[PDB]
Amino acid sequence: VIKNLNTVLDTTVRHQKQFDETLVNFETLITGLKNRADPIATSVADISD
Amino acid sequence: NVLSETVDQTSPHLSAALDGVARFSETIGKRDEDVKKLLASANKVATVLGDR
Repeated sequence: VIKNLNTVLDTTVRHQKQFDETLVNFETLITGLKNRADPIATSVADISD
Repeated sequence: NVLSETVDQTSPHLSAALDGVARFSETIGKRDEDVKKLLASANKVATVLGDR
């Protein structure tokens, strides 16, 4: 457990800046999509139909 | 007298406790550098998680 967890954690630390930025970017994207979810879902259904 | 009777009562249950504590303590004692590096990396990752 110690060995594998240390391996994964140092792997994440090597990309610490990107791992920190991606949470913010993903939250921004998901919020922007949720604020228009109903038009987006309606548009997807209309495209399929 | 209190110390004498306490040692007389807790003696039979001490060897197993000492053995188990020694084994479990050595489990982390023989991996000190690994544990410390794990704690540092976990500090970085948990700080990133908590800040976001």
